[PDB]
Amino acid sequence: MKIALINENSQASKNTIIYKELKAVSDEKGFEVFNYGMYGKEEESQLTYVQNGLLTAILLNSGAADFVITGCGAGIGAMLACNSFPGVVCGFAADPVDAYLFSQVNGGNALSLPFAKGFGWGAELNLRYLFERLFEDEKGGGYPKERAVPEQRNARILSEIKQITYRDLLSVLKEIDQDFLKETISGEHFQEYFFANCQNQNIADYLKSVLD
Amino acid sequence: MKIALINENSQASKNTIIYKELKAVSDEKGFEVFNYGMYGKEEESQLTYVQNGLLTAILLNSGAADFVITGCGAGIGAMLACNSFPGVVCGFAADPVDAYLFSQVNGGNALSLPFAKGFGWGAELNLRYLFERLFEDEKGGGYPKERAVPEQRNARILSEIKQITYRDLLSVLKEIDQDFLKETISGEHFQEYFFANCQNQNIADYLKSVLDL
Amino acid sequence: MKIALINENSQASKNTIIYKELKAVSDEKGFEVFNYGMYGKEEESQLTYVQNGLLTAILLNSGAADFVITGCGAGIGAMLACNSFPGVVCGFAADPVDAYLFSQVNGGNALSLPFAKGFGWGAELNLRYLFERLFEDEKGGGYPKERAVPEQRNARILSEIKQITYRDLLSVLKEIDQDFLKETISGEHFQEYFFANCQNQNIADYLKSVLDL
Amino acid sequence: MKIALINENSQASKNTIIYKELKAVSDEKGFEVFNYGMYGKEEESQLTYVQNGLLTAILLNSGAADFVITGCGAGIGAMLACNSFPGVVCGFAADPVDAYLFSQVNGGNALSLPFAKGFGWGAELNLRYLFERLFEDEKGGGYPKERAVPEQRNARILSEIKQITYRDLLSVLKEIDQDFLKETISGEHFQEYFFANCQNQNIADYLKSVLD
Repeated sequence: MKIALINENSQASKNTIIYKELKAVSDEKGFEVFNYGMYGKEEESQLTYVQNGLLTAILLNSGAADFVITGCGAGIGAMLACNSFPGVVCGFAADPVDAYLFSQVNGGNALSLPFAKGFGWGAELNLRYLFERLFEDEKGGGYPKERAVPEQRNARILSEIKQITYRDLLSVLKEIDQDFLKETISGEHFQEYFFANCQNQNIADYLKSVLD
Repeated sequence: MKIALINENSQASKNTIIYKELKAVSDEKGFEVFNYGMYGKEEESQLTYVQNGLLTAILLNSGAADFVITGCGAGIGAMLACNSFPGVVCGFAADPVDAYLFSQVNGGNALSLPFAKGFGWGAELNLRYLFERLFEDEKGGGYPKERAVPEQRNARILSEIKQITYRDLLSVLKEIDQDFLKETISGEHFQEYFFANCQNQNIADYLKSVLDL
Repeated sequence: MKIALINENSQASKNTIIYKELKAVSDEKGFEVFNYGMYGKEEESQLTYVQNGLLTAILLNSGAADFVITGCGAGIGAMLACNSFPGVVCGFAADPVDAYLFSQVNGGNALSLPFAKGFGWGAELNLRYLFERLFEDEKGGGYPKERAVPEQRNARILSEIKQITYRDLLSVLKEIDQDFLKETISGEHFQEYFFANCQNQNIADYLKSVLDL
Repeated sequence: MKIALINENSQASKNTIIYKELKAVSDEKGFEVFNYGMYGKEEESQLTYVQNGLLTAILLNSGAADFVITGCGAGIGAMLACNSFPGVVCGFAADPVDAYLFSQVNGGNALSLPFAKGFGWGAELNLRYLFERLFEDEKGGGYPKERAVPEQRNARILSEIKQITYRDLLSVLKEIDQDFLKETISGEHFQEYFFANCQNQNIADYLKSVLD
């Protein structure tokens, strides 16, 4: 499993804290983790929570990541942005139970977290704990076993609906503001991490044209 | 201001509890509440959290409701479904601060709530409290107050993105499974509440054909 | 009704934030607030969460305060210390429902709050909200309303038990370390607020001797 | 380590749920667990949250248990009762971070939990998680390492204060309402669990006189 972390500008100062706990859990489970930033450095490439959504969509649809951790001050903004794109099912979580339930009931491929609201003393413990529960069992197993069938059926039906409600992703990439897109993919490690792990040749080709 | 309440099957038994608090807050504020069910009534028309999303999209895009309260066991399913349609900005709230921040930071038109996870003693008080905070101040004012401009800008940019990413709702209604759509709008009070409050004649006309006049 | 606010050293920087919200709620309700610090003032007299407990006991038993708001990083330390003295019933609250339930189920005279754990964006809103719910209804009314009698009975039985389990406060004040006690009452405004509001002359007389008149 | 579970009447119906998760964590860690009830059975011996406090005090002061898990609807009542007796330091916890912080910052010997407020779907997951974090590290280690010294010093000072503020426990047992005391120790398994694990001969002797 490949996991990506994405931070926007308001919470960039917490990227090191967040990645430390995410990497700890990933290392133990033998997953691969990629820190796409923001990193909390002066003069670095900037992302808004809206751009977090676009980047999340790019990473997941290309196969460069299997799961994306992101968020913002209260976590709702990033959630809304992520869920504005095809091929993204982005939850919200505040505690470890939330994370386990997201994994088993929804089985999505992204999670948006609050990095300011409720984020104080011991917040990094909460991060470690929720990451552990998020990846405790294989996703989409249902909770409890008695409600597993309707939960999984509903998740499938949702996926089918999303095939109808969203426009083609590459079409979206071509039609959105190109300066907005260029900035979203201007991170110091984007090219290194993305093109090495991208499985979607069509997305790769277009982003290459945007970059050179 | 017209508020719609929508429950799916697993939490239908809590519809009366939720409605009581939503109605209390709305009456104090002079808002209208339309309870679209489910009602926790034996043999009633059924909704899944996915159908909650579709119904939410129909009510908001048509103008039949200005705000939608919905949810499910943990609240995430309904959030995911609501946000899969154009014209819907659906948050999540576990406490009253969450609801206030949603109103100020995001300024959306729907909120999905957990009706089972964390729902015990005083959960009805939490509902009342969060409904109060949700409608305490004019939406979109920003928090922290100093982050108002970038928050307002980002919410606008989000809308710009959504204009590109979603297909037109009317096309969606024609492309989705029609039995699924018909069930979604088969509630006992749907026709009464919807057609009296709908502001979009194109959506109204299409749904009439789905229901066979 | 007189409310005292007490902060220890680790959360002293948040005293102004907490006071702002407590004062706002108290002003609306017509309550008096006495900020006993710590204030987040360089070189000020220091309190640990243990001393918060002792000060809370002094203020409540003397009648100088009717209710005490205190806390620490996670709120548990101060709770443990407050509840180690007679005449103190100190709850804990993380959200506004917690505060309402404390008022109705326990009907205590102190509340310890987490000022660091979970304390981020909107935490000052949570404070305001919980203070409002804490003083919303007459204390001890019970929740659920049907559990009022056994809750009221159990609270009374708890008091009966405490009459047996604790030593007299005046004896405690004489037996504890006197430097520790003196520091606890060395705040810049302690003498002003305490002696003007104290209703127990025996406690007043003893503390005067500790402070050397 | 010996862990005891105590439930009062309002939450007795959840004893099986609570004990299942507590036993799971105890079994994994090789601790010993004792279910003192209430068990949620018809016509069983009854406990109020106040009696939970007295029983907690008896178990901890006698050495029959090293740690006590208890609670009530909102958890505050049981906390107040437990902290009304010498030799008991009873925390409160709502989430797993709370439990870890209680262990490291306070290092007490009892924890009171809410079994009704916030106790819904997935509540048993929260119980398992918080029990795991409660016993993750040896108690009183401090959090973070930078605040460990003042935290541990303050916990010691609190213990010293408690030596002064509380009356002698055996004196308390003799002076409280004896019907109240008798009921508190009338549970079906009390004699079996208590006298086998009691290290305080003076408490054992007096309770024997109360029972026969």
